[PDB]
Amino acid sequence: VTSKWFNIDNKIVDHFP
Amino acid sequence: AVVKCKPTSPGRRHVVKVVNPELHKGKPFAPLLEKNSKSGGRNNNGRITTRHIGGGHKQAYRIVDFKRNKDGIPAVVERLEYDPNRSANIALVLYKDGERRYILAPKGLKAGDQIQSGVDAAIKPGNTLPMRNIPVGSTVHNVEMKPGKGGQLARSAGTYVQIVARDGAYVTLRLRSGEMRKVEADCRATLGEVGNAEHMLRVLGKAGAARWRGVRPTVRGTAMNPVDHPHGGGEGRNFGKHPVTPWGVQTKGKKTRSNKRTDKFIVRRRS
Amino acid sequence: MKRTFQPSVLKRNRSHGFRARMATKNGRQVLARRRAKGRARLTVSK
RNA sequence: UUUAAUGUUUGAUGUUCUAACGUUGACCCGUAAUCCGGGUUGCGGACAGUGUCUGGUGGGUAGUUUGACUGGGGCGGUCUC
RNA sequence: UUCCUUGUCGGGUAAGUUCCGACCUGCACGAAUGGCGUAAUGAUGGCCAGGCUGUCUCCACCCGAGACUCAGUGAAAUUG
RNA sequence: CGCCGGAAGACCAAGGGUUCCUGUCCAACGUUAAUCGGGGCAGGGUGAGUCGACCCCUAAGGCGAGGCCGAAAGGCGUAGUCGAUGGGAAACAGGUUAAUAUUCCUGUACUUGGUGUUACUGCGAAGGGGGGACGGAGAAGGCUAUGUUGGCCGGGCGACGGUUGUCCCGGUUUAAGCGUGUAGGCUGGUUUUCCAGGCAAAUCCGGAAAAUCAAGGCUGAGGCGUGAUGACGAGGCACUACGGUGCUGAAGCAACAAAUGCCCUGCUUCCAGGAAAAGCCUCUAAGCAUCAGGUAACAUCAAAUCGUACCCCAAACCGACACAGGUGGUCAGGUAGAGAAUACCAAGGCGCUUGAGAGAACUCGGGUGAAGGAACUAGGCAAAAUGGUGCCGUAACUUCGGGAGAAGGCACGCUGAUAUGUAGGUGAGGUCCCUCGCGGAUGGAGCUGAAAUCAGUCGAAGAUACCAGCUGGCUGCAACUGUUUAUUAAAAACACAGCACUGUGCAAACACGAAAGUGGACGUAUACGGUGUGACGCCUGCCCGGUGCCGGAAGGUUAAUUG
RNA sequence: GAGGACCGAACCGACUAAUGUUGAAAAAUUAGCGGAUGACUUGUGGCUGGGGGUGAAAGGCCAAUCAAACCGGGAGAUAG
Ligand SMILES: N[C@@H](Cc1c[nH]c2ccccc12)C(=O)O
Ligand SMILES: [K+]
Ligand SMILES: [K+]
Ligand SMILES: [K+]
Ligand SMILES: [K+]
Ligand SMILES: [K+]
Ligand SMILES: [K+]
Ligand SMILES: [K+]
Ligand SMILES: [K+]
Ligand SMILES: [K+]
Ligand SMILES: [K+]
Ligand SMILES: [K+]
Ligand SMILES: [K+]
Ligand SMILES: [K+]
Ligand SMILES: [K+]
Ligand SMILES: [K+]
Ligand SMILES: [K+]
Ligand SMILES: [K+]
Ligand SMILES: [K+]
Ligand SMILES: [K+]
Ligand SMILES: [K+]
Ligand SMILES: [K+]
Ligand SMILES: [K+]
Ligand SMILES: [K+]
Ligand SMILES: [K+]
Ligand SMILES: [K+]
Ligand SMILES: [K+]
Ligand SMILES: [K+]
Ligand SMILES: [K+]
Ligand SMILES: [K+]
Ligand SMILES: [K+]
Ligand SMILES: [K+]
Ligand SMILES: [K+]
Ligand SMILES: [K+]
Ligand SMILES: [Mg+2]
Ligand SMILES: [Mg+2]
Ligand SMILES: [Mg+2]
Ligand SMILES: [Mg+2]
Ligand SMILES: [Mg+2]
Ligand SMILES: [Mg+2]
Ligand SMILES: [Mg+2]
Ligand SMILES: [Mg+2]
Ligand SMILES: [Mg+2]
Ligand SMILES: [Mg+2]
Ligand SMILES: [Mg+2]
Ligand SMILES: [Mg+2]
Ligand SMILES: [Mg+2]
Ligand SMILES: [Mg+2]
Ligand SMILES: [Mg+2]
Ligand SMILES: [Mg+2]
Ligand SMILES: [Mg+2]
Ligand SMILES: [Mg+2]
Ligand SMILES: [Mg+2]
Ligand SMILES: [Mg+2]
Ligand SMILES: [Mg+2]
Ligand SMILES: [Mg+2]
Ligand SMILES: [Mg+2]
Ligand SMILES: [Mg+2]
Ligand SMILES: [Mg+2]
Ligand SMILES: [Mg+2]
Ligand SMILES: [Mg+2]
Ligand SMILES: [Mg+2]
Ligand SMILES: [Mg+2]
Ligand SMILES: [Mg+2]
Ligand SMILES: [Mg+2]
Ligand SMILES: [Mg+2]
Ligand SMILES: [Mg+2]
Ligand SMILES: [Mg+2]
Ligand SMILES: [Mg+2]
Ligand SMILES: [Mg+2]
Ligand SMILES: [Mg+2]
Ligand SMILES: [Mg+2]
Ligand SMILES: [Mg+2]
Ligand SMILES: [Mg+2]
Ligand SMILES: [Mg+2]
Ligand SMILES: [Mg+2]
Ligand SMILES: [Mg+2]
Ligand SMILES: [Mg+2]
Ligand SMILES: [Mg+2]
Ligand SMILES: [Mg+2]
Ligand SMILES: [Mg+2]
Ligand SMILES: [Mg+2]
Ligand SMILES: [Mg+2]
Ligand SMILES: [Mg+2]
Ligand SMILES: [Mg+2]
Ligand SMILES: [Mg+2]
Ligand SMILES: [Mg+2]
Ligand SMILES: [Mg+2]
Ligand SMILES: [Mg+2]
Ligand SMILES: [Mg+2]
Ligand SMILES: [Mg+2]
Ligand SMILES: [Mg+2]
Ligand SMILES: [Mg+2]
Ligand SMILES: [Mg+2]
Ligand SMILES: [Mg+2]
Ligand SMILES: [Mg+2]
Ligand SMILES: [Mg+2]
Ligand SMILES: [Mg+2]
Ligand SMILES: [Mg+2]
Ligand SMILES: [Mg+2]
Ligand SMILES: [Mg+2]
Ligand SMILES: [Mg+2]
Ligand SMILES: [Mg+2]
Ligand SMILES: [Mg+2]
Ligand SMILES: [Mg+2]
Ligand SMILES: [Mg+2]
Ligand SMILES: [Mg+2]
Ligand SMILES: [Mg+2]
Ligand SMILES: [Mg+2]
Ligand SMILES: [Mg+2]
Ligand SMILES: [Mg+2]
Ligand SMILES: [Mg+2]
Repeated sequence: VTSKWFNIDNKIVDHFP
Repeated sequence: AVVKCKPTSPGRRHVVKVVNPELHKGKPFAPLLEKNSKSGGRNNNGRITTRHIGGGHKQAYRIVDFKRNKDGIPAVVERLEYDPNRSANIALVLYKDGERRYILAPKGLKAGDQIQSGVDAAIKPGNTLPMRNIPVGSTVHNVEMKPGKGGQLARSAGTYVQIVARDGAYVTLRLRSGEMRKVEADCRATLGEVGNAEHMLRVLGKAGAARWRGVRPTVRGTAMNPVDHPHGGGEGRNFGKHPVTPWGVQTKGKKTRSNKRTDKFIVRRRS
Repeated sequence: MKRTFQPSVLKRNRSHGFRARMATKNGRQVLARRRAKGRARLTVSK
């Protein structure tokens, strides 16, 4: 199955650039 | 006659159309029609080999006589017709024996005119003679390159060739591009110019008018990515390189003629 | 919305049928591999 | 050292020629056929074109490289005696 | 496109880092990788006004579907 | 009682494959129970000369004897042969099963072949000609499907004031075929002679000439007659397993309105200039000639095979699900309305496979709100507001088209009169004429029917519900309509008409291919490819030192080769 | 009676907000929104194949996968 969308979403995931 | 359209729409503002009222309003002559289905620019491998070709209006092919080898028999012009396959107009002629043929309509020719091909015809627009029987200096069209092969040069609307000299078995022509070419004197040519000389004065006016002629959009190479075009790429609008074709060959100046077996027939290249 | 499988028996037979496998050398090797494996259905036919 | 003559030619350029070769010119036949082949003829003609060898060009395409130390990496500096 | 910079002057506001007009000191505009204008057009960007309003001052009440209780069926992520 | 009704109704194609109908069972399946079911088990059910496939004919395209090309495998392609989404013969109405019906039954039809008899006779193709055979938009006329009202027929006299009438309810249907040839559309007709054309021939097609006639021919919806002394028919009567079954059966007309359907593959007009082949008609060649063959009438025989149940905007197809998603075509009733929008309804079909209570916070979808009115916020986000027809009126700017529905304003219901229903539309009877019929002129009965003015009247409100633009001022960017990141970006990005440079003389440049070949193009420099810019207006200045490209040939350097 | 003309249903699309986010749905619903005779839209069939196609150009799309598809093999690649 595909992963949870919130784990895909760049805004949520990449929060600490 | 060129007529400007009235700006009742933004797509009508710049339209200029060439309307000829002497054309035949009716169906073409059926026995001289063929099927002519479109390609899309694709060869027998299925691949696009010429870009920006596709769609357009359905067309039928008119079997035009480019040889004009029905010698000795006079023919009267019946009508002028529209041809969707070329820029010039075509005229339907009727021979004395009862045969009908299409020809390229020369300039100034009307319905009822008399034409005649052969070696002993008269020097008037519409008649086809071997170029050894045509005066030096004459304006001809529909010129042959090989005797009996058919006319190939000066076919499209308004074009013509001038006979500059005749020395031996060859005649020197001044082609419409400005090139001086030698052609043997047994090849045929038709007197006069090709009609419809204001075909170039028309303005399509909108983007859909080019799509009615089977012309699809051109994307600029500088607007692509580097994987697509040598010009592709950039953060903003960059260029920074010599202009080339999509296959890396220099455009804008670089000559591409390499034909060593026809260089002897070319007196002077165009300039 | 529209999914990827839109069935059509004519396009199913013209693409993966028996007469279409038997037409090329590579299609006859697909049939030799499936007979060697022992499959109950060689091609997708009637 | 230096030249001219005769005989012979080699290499260069030029001029014609036809018979190899080309023909996406015309006609005839296989043939109920815009493929192909054969025949006649015209136009080119030892050119073009192809093979082997060879110089140039060649991000069109391919395989790769692009150091370490370092009060984080980069930049700067340094690397042996 | 201007870093310094919310440059300076004028307009609009009681008060305007945005907006409009002008100045020229253009860090670092500029003529077909176009310059300057431009009627019409745009689910395009910025600003102002009239109308309108629970957007707000500041929330109140009401009508339905859940949440709550009863009977039947009955999951999930996680977990030394 | 509620919901849909341009569907959530009906019929199919694609796809599925027994889900169809009947009996029986309730373990599992159904988001609960289940006596029920698209679930389990058993039995039954799909009937064709005319519908569809198969069949004949072809398009794009596929395969491809020889052939051309290629280390091999293979690629391309001629003659051919396949390939529908297109062209090609013929059936309708009624009745019937639990479940099929244009297939079964009743009635009435039609098509194509084979054979035989009779009568007459130039038949014959792998060839020639015709035909089939074709675009977009627009306009109008003639019609029908269909609807409404009247008439006619059957029934009724009303749970509560009135209801023997200008009252209420229901019905008023009928096909293909055959005959006639009308509104409309196209076209001159006939005869004779001759001819460098249609690969040969031709009486056919094309061309030329002459004579003569004022008409002929082709096509064509609808109507009318017949089909039909039939069928159907509101109801009524007689039985019943109360599901249903049997018998009989009245009227069955007219006017008006009217399509997006038909005449119409028509007509008018525009440019972007709009399939192929066979069936069909005709001409002849080789050939055959008291043959064979052709034409007409009659009789007779044949028309095989496969599909046919059921669902098909869906619980049966594609989505793992009985999943708020997706899915091509056909049919198209009433009132209001411009309308296939919208509201309420008919035929028809449904209430969405958990319910019962309670009436906390909070969440979701909505209704209303004192005074204020953007003070909210990144930002008037979201809400609120505007909203129709007719008429008056409307600025800067402009490419003279626009801007513009600018802005803003007024009227709007019902009743009566003008006018017992007007202007307009339709048009019976009667009369006259002829061409005696689907004809013309006159005539006006009946039916239908806006819009306006005047007067009166009700409410707070008359575009009363549903439905239905917020408007204005300044400015950046892109000319404009379009296109794009399927699934966080619709934009100032891409495209564009226009402009410029450049390559290309035809076996074109260029592109796909070890090649043959193909596209470019059955085009020919007013054409084609590549690059940049991007409507239009005013314009586009200086630099050739660098890199690139174009031209040059003296000299220097310089490969294989030779030795 | 022209028009890549205007308003607006079918049809094609996807600008804003709210809901949903172990969803009714691995991209939808509701209320608004754009085009709506054209560079339109749609059915059936066909052709182009992986360093290849196609692309009004976003590295977009090529079976819920794309700066190099999927399946099988080299293969137990190599992994300071
Ligand atoms: N959140 C939304 C949209 C979404 C789907 N897939 C995603 C992947 C990444 C981010 C968001 C999404 C949903 O669940 O329907
Ligand atoms: K024909
Ligand atoms: K472009
Ligand atoms: K760029
Ligand atoms: K020769
Ligand atoms: K050579
Ligand atoms: K250190
Ligand atoms: K540190
Ligand atoms: K700047
Ligand atoms: K002020
Ligand atoms: K101020
Ligand atoms: K501009
Ligand atoms: K926009
Ligand atoms: K703007
Ligand atoms: K059970
Ligand atoms: K369920
Ligand atoms: K078909
Ligand atoms: K024939
Ligand atoms: K004739
Ligand atoms: K059936
Ligand atoms: K409660
Ligand atoms: K409106
Ligand atoms: K857009
Ligand atoms: K773009
Ligand atoms: K050019
Ligand atoms: K061609
Ligand atoms: K220079
Ligand atoms: K320079
Ligand atoms: K230079
Ligand atoms: K119009
Ligand atoms: K219209
Ligand atoms: K299509
Ligand atoms: K790949
Ligand atoms: K897949
Ligand atoms: Mg191009
Ligand atoms: Mg261009
Ligand atoms: Mg880009
Ligand atoms: Mg590159
Ligand atoms: Mg830049
Ligand atoms: Mg020679
Ligand atoms: Mg590289
Ligand atoms: Mg390696
Ligand atoms: Mg380091
Ligand atoms: Mg450091
Ligand atoms: Mg100020
Ligand atoms: Mg602010
Ligand atoms: Mg300013
Ligand atoms: Mg700039
Ligand atoms: Mg610059
Ligand atoms: Mg420049
Ligand atoms: Mg400007
Ligand atoms: Mg737009
Ligand atoms: Mg419970
Ligand atoms: Mg568990
Ligand atoms: Mg875990
Ligand atoms: Mg079953
Ligand atoms: Mg059932
Ligand atoms: Mg149960
Ligand atoms: Mg069922
Ligand atoms: Mg069952
Ligand atoms: Mg069962
Ligand atoms: Mg082939
Ligand atoms: Mg081998
Ligand atoms: Mg066939
Ligand atoms: Mg049934
Ligand atoms: Mg024919
Ligand atoms: Mg009728
Ligand atoms: Mg009675
Ligand atoms: Mg009575
Ligand atoms: Mg009473
Ligand atoms: Mg009644
Ligand atoms: Mg044929
Ligand atoms: Mg399914
Ligand atoms: Mg499903
Ligand atoms: Mg599954
Ligand atoms: Mg359900
Ligand atoms: Mg569903
Ligand atoms: Mg649909
Ligand atoms: Mg509706
Ligand atoms: Mg009903
Ligand atoms: Mg209580
Ligand atoms: Mg509540
Ligand atoms: Mg209030
Ligand atoms: Mg108030
Ligand atoms: Mg504020
Ligand atoms: Mg504040
Ligand atoms: Mg809003
Ligand atoms: Mg003003
Ligand atoms: Mg004006
Ligand atoms: Mg105006
Ligand atoms: Mg107005
Ligand atoms: Mg600004
Ligand atoms: Mg734009
Ligand atoms: Mg995306
Ligand atoms: Mg996106
Ligand atoms: Mg978006
Ligand atoms: Mg070009
Ligand atoms: Mg640009
Ligand atoms: Mg300049
Ligand atoms: Mg040079
Ligand atoms: Mg429009
Ligand atoms: Mg899209
Ligand atoms: Mg949306
Ligand atoms: Mg919506
Ligand atoms: Mg709109
Ligand atoms: Mg619209
Ligand atoms: Mg719309
Ligand atoms: Mg178009
Ligand atoms: Mg994908
Ligand atoms: Mg790779
Ligand atoms: Mg491993
Ligand atoms: Mg290995």
